[PDB]
Amino acid sequence: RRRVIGQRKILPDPKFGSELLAKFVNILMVDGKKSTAESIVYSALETLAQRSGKSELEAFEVALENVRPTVEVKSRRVGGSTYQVPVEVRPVRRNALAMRWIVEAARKRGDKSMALRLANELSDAAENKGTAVKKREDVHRMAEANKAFA
Amino acid sequence: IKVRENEPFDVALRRFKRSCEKAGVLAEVRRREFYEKPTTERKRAKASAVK
Amino acid sequence: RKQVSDGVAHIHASFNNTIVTITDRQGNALGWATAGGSGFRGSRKSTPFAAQVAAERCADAVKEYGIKNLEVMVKGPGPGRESTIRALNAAGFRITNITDVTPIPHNGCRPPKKRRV
RNA sequence: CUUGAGUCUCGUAGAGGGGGGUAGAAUUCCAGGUGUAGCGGUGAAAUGCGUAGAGAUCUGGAGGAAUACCGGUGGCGAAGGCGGCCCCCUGGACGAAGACUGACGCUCAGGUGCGAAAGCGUGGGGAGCAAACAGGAUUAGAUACCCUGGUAGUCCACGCCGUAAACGAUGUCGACUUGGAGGUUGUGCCCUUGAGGCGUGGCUUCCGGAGCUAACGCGUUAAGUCGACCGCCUGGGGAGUACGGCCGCAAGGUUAAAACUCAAAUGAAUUGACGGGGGCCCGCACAAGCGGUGGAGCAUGUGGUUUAAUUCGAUGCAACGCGA
Ligand SMILES: [Mg+2]
Ligand SMILES: [Mg+2]
Ligand SMILES: [Mg+2]
Ligand SMILES: [Mg+2]
Ligand SMILES: [Mg+2]
Ligand SMILES: [Mg+2]
Ligand SMILES: [Mg+2]
Ligand SMILES: [Mg+2]
Ligand SMILES: [Mg+2]
Repeated sequence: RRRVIGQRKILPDPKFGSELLAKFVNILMVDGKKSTAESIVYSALETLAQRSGKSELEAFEVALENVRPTVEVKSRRVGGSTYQVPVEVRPVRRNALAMRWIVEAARKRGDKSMALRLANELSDAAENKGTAVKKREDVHRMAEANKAFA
Repeated sequence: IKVRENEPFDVALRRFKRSCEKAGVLAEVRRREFYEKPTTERKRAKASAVK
Repeated sequence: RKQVSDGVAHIHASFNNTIVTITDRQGNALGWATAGGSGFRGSRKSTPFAAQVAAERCADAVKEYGIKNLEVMVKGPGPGRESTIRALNAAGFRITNITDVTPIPHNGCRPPKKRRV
């Protein structure tokens, strides 16, 4: 409402030291248990490259290259009319959503162990498959469909 | 309001329509007339135009 | 089917709906399109985008006539008043004349009261 | 007698009035061509109109009503009111070189006439709009607001009705009283060599001084300062009602009480509060997220119910793991 600094700076990944990566290992973190989380992020990120054969980051990156949206609608209560005016998503935000989606979607894959679950979704995402990309499309589907206001 | 500009340069030139005709003349006639409302509500603009 | 190469495009920019009717310089309609039919309805068919998908759709129906150039006949306010034209020209149509034919009586019939809230 | 009032002469502006023509834009309707699956409407809808071909578009035709722009803080009129252009008939206002009459003036109970809209009678007219009415919708309901239609009417001629927040809520006539900015129209002077500048009559906006006023405000177009005549008021409700008279085709108009009852009714301004008024700001208020409650078993508190008693208290946010 008033406050305006920039963004709470985070500590890089403990293995590759990547901001984007780091925050991703946070969204997955539960009950403030950064330890267990880390193991999961790696126990899956490692398995990805184990197959993709590419660097954990360029591999992970791809997974986002799909789930990553670009435009979303923003409700604006005007004269009792709940309009859904669409708008492009800033870069810093864009990646966040992709990361949040991937996890939440992976957490529902009801596989065996979350560690492996994360891996699958991360793989499927790299080619528009899992629920990750699913939601992503819906987002853009909402927008444009409301391009009239756009 | 006629507009025929030689040399293709697809430039709308919507100034004419928005210089008199078009809206303002239509929106003015959209609903009912006026009758007594004009001799006032309209002349109530001079009370503003003055200052 | 007759090859005209150049006709005219009318646009009914009504506050609620917008329809485009492509016809030769004679008046004989060659094809038409309408926002209401172009999918979205009511709250969504009365937007500027509506006329776009409509106008462009009117071409994919008459362009089969070998049209090259075409004048524009715009009448009425509301959206799709300008939107329609753009898409039309953007479709390759060699535009030429843009004239407003919106009806404006020099004080004749009595407009309806309507709207009172 | 001439300064009031009037007449004449010559000019000036004007939607002043009555009659008759006429023009362009648009709406609707009819016919035909092109064309094809929607149109129309709303917050959404639906009624409705569409394949018996609508809408759109083009062509021709029929008809009624009103005159975009100019247009105004404008102009004319006793008021009501009066806007396209042209002709015919006709009223008033103003200026000025003056000429003429010679107080012929001001006001006016009763009287006479003019009176918006709606309404009424006879006969026309009828496009658009639209009381009634009929559907669709919204709503708890919706005899409404909104949508789809639509009769009277709105238009004309002639007769009637005579009312309105018929309002500047401010009777008419005349004389005085600082100023500022502007509009409209007549006229005089100025190298007018000029757009022009300066005067000076008529009508007209806003601001404001003195003064006036309860205050708001009015303020040379007074609600200031005076004179002439007229109209009207005497607490609120009952009541502009009843009764009677007069008028009216009718609807109703006009004149106009009393009983009973109240201690107020009312005007302006003031403070605050509120507004489904406006502007500007804050707060995990919302938005952006994370994790929950609501479902489950159990704990606990409250209500209810029960009970001989279920001790008393706290019950919107500010009671309900609260006094305990
Ligand atoms: Mg109606
Ligand atoms: Mg009448
Ligand atoms: Mg009659
Ligand atoms: Mg006058
Ligand atoms: Mg004043
Ligand atoms: Mg008061
Ligand atoms: Mg805080
Ligand atoms: Mg929230
Ligand atoms: Mg939640």
